[PDB]
Amino acid sequence: GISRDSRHKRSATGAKRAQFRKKRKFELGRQPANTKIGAKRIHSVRTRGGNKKYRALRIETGNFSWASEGISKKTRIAGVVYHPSNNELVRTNTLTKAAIVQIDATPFRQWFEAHYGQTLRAASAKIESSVESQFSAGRLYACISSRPGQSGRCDGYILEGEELAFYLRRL
Amino acid sequence: VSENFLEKMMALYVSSHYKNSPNDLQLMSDAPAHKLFVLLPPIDPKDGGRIPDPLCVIQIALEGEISKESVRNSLSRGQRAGGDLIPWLISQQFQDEEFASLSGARIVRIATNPEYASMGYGSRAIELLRDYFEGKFTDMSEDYSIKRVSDKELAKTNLLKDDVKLRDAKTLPPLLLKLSEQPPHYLHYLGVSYGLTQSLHKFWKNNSFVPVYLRQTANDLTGEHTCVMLNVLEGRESNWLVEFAKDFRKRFLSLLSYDFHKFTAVQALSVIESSKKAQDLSDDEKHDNKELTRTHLDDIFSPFDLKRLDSYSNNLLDYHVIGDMIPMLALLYFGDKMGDSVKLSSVQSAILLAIGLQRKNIDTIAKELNLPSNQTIAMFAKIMRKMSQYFRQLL
Amino acid sequence: VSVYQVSGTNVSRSLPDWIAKKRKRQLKNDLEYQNRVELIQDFEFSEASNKIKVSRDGQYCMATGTYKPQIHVYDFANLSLKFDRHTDAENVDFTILSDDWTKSVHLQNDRSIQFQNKGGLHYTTRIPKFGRSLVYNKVNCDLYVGASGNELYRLNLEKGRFLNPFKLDTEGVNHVSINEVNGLLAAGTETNVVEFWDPRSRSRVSKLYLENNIDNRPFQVTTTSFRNDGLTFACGTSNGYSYIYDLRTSEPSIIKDQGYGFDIKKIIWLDNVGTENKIVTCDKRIAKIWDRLDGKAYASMEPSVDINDIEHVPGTGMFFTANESIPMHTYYIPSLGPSPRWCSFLDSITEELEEKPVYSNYRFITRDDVKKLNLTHLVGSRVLRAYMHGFFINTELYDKVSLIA
Amino acid sequence: MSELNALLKDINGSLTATSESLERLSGIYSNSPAEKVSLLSLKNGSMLGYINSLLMLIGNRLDDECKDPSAMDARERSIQHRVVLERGVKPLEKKLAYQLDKLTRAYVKMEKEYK
Amino acid sequence: QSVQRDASKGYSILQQTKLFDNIIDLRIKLQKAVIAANKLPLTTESWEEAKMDDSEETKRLLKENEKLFNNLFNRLINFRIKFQLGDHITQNEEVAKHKLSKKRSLKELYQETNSLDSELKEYRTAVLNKWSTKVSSASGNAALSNLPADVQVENQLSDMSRLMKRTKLNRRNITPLYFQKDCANGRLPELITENPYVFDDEDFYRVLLNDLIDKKISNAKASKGRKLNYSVQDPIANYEAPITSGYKWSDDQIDEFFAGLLGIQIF
Repeated sequence: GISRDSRHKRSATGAKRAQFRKKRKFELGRQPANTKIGAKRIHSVRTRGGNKKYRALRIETGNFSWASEGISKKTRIAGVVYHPSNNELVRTNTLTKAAIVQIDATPFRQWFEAHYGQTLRAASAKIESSVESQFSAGRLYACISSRPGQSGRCDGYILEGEELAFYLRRL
Repeated sequence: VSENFLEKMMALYVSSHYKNSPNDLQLMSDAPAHKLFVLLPPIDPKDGGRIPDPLCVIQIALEGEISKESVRNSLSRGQRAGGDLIPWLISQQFQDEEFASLSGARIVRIATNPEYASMGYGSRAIELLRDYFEGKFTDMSEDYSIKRVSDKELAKTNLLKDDVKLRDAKTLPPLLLKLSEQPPHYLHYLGVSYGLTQSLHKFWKNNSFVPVYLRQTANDLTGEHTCVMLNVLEGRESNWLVEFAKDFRKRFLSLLSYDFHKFTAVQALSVIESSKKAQDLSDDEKHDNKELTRTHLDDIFSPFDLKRLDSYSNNLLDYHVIGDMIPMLALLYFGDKMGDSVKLSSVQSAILLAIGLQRKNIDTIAKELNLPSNQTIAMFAKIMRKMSQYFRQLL
Repeated sequence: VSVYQVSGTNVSRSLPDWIAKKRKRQLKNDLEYQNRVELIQDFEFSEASNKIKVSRDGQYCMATGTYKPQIHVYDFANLSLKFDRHTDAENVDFTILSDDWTKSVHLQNDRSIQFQNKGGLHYTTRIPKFGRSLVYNKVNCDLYVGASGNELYRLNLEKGRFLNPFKLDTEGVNHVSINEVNGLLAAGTETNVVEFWDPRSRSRVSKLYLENNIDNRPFQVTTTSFRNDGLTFACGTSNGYSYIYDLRTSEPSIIKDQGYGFDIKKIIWLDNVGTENKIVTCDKRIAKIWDRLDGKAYASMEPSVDINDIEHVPGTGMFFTANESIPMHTYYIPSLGPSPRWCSFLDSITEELEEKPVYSNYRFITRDDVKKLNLTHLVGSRVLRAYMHGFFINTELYDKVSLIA
Repeated sequence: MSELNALLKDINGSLTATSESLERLSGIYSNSPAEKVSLLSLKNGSMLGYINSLLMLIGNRLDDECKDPSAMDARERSIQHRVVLERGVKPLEKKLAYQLDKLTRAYVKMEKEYK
Repeated sequence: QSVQRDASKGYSILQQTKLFDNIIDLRIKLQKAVIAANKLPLTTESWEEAKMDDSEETKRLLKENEKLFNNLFNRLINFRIKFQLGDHITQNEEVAKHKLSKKRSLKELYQETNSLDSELKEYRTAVLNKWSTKVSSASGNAALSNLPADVQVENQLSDMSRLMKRTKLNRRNITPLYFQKDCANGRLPELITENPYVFDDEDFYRVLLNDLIDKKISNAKASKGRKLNYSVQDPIANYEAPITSGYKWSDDQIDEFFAGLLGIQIF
């Protein structure tokens, strides 16, 4: 039922186009994968060619990257906090690209203590005040950079600097 | 004003009764033991003292306090004196002379506005009525008799010159009295007499009333059986009710075969459950059911009968082979001899009650409960498997 | 009492459902799998089930799925799937207008209302703003749709026209319910208030401000339900309490909490089964049956996986639940009532079933809430029982301490 | 620090705290035709005397002389006030609990109606 | 018009219940003083030795203790004279006013306590007899004619020996300062665990706390459909037909229920 053909749309001049042919299989679309936080459930979708897509209908963990320290850790996702496109996705805890989520800080905190030998030489260990505050809270704000409905992952990166300040204002 | 209120009461009083309208009025006004109670909505002060319409009207008749000597004389003679229905009836059935001496009140009629039925006003009125006689409505603010026409006035008046006038409004008491103003009479129980119906029984069941007597012969006009239920007020001895309730239950169970076979299994089951609630009323353990003894089990069932039961529980037997043992099993279970080990659901109790006591057929129960015959037989089998396991544990 | 799980995931939570089946294929040699009994064939959605509803005829069931979003209709007489119908977007809510499965209205998550008929999708329409709940008034023949906006949009099926929408004071309506005997309406706002409206006129009769002495944190009214008699009303709060209200009075007759602190999704009155004073309250985690007047738990249904909905076949002890797992769990309570007519011999095989078994009766506290409530001194005592991250507590004692703190 | 010094400090903190609460309570009472319940007035008056008897026991003990360390007079007064509260007032008010709740309930609804 | 008196009675009841809670709060604060007081010495020599431990600091604390104690109780007697005055417990208004105005000494303060307790005793007898008659009449016991409350108080006060022993019980196991030294020296005639000198009202205190706790518990733009279009939509026209019978309840019943939703002398 979902189609991506442009024939149904009006022309630039405003003329109403008539149906030129039936819907084809080379111009199809599939239902959106409304990913949600929960026990991992993924659905394999056979695409054009022999290729396959993974439909993350539910996912509770993701590989999140602390870019400043150049590390990546697998962490549980707590919940969606803010989504630029629609607030309904925030309300229903839907995971999609660009969604701002809250992630467990335990692995990152452990790594920081192990590497720098300091609870969260001193100049290097210094980090932004906001990130330290979040670490004290127990949850870090991160942005999803993967497309869960396509690759079946919920990978992302920790907010920092101007991005973090901007979103904090938005929150 | 009084006539307007009386019309409102009688319309409520006459709301649901079968044509016996006229005589009751003479009973209400003249009879000394009768007292009238009315449930009224909240009174808006802005209405300037206008009478609100009655929601519920209760008529009670005080009964009891009969001298033990009179009871013995009348019972020996078999003569029923006028009035005091419940005291005479219980004494005849249970041959107890102590009950007649107890003071009680019979709820002669309770009527609720039919438009407002099932909203819980009737339950409220009974609850207040019970609290009133329990003594909770004590005066919180720190006479209502009327002078009668004196003989001197009667002798001084001439028939032609009689000035027969309405009594002065000053002499009369207020039409409606608060419960706190007038002290209640000391009562030991509250009694009701009515034809047993599912709606009415559930109404009295929810009001903590315990059944004590059920008339075997159905009333010709209605086809219903007269049922007498009793309630004991707080602070008053409650043992006598428990003994009556236990006896009625034993009478009821055996009489399901003779004349109460027509009753639905659900209706009969409810009557047993209401009676058992009286046992829960007594926190005392002095009067308790006795668990089945091994010696008594041997007398009831021979070893072959027990073997026959176990085979059926194993599905190695036909249902008909065990038909003889069902009524005895029903008596033991509903007699509470089997104890806490064996318990059954409402549907299973209905099935066991129907076959064991009503002696209905399995197909007939399937129709009544809206179940297939296959389910009814299967549920019945589960009952015997539980029952059989209990006998093994005793052994 | 005893709860029998006729179908569902017999495997625990950490075990994933999908692996078990492949290992179950390896374990196909097991006699029990051969002797397993399935009430309804294909009674499982691909990955999860959103909603389940039983037709008023009693002979059909309908349910909605996750991927590809689809509608399953089950024929009880044939104990199988009549058909499955895919949809363009996932379903938030739906109702079956006809006594059978023929006519139904489905509220999708893409802001569109879809009318499904016997042949297929009859018509699709879109409301101004995203909907969260849906109900239909038979007498007035109007379909009422809650939404993120304050308006409660109104669609008349007789006239085929949208009409004036009721203007709620608050923004949002989580749930809308209609009272059959009365005609009243309720709307569950995001703020702790429930607004009652009249369909006869278009007027707000009144509002209830839910009062929670135990918990001071903000909460939303997640679900609302009207009892058959018509004078009783049930609410569900997001914090995890259920309020039963007699509409004439303005105070809660009883407040019972599930204890896990999760939202209350569905509230059902088990009036048909017998002993009408029984009610069901469902979280994601647990759905428990408890006595209306006194608040004593009759029974409990703890599936391993989360619960999206629970539905009760009228007059029977069987319950269907829409879950996050592939199978749709169905629970049979023999004590509550007889098994449905269509599965008559389910009673005969009660022994073979799982006979699954405290969580419902007792309250649960998070570790953080223990510190705030000054319950740390209690820790290490009998009064509280350790469950996983948090420690259980007695319901009444929790109320006293939260009042203290 | 001596044990007496620590003990005397505790009394000083208690006495000043009790006086401050007494200051509040008297002011509220002084702020308050309305007629009261004689039982509950007697209930209030009875336990007030009990507190005085307890305080008298404190006073007798606080004296360095300690002519009456047992505080027999303070005991007897406390004994009298405790008895009336427990055996006399409590059975009566229990009988009266139903009506008392009814009236207090009545005003609250009026108060809500007025607002 | 009776409703107003029913109301004003409720406020008077409510005020007293707050007065009940406030006085128990006063008792709660005084609880540590009673516990601490029971730990104090019992004899002149023990007190002198206690002072000898720290003479300068003990003297200062004693002076402050005496000052606060005198000020606290003088105010308490003032509250009493006002309290039993307002509730008609004391009938001599002029005498009560004079007592309030005058500043009293410790010995005089004792005398007022004796007089106030004596007056309270007389009021106690009248109140208990009066309301016991009311409860008896209300419950039908008058028709019957379970002891009177005043009589029960008198009987329990007659059983004075039993109830002192209850106070003398040392449930907390309090040992007053230099208790062993006084025992060894034979300075304690009454003794020569139940301690005559340690006073224990723990059970009474806990009962009051339970009552207060229980009472608190009980009381406690057009595109994409974003604008609404009211034109008729043909496919759903006549999709469903209204039920002509209507709601089960009658409209007059519905009108009434919705109205009340959420809440000769006739009388």
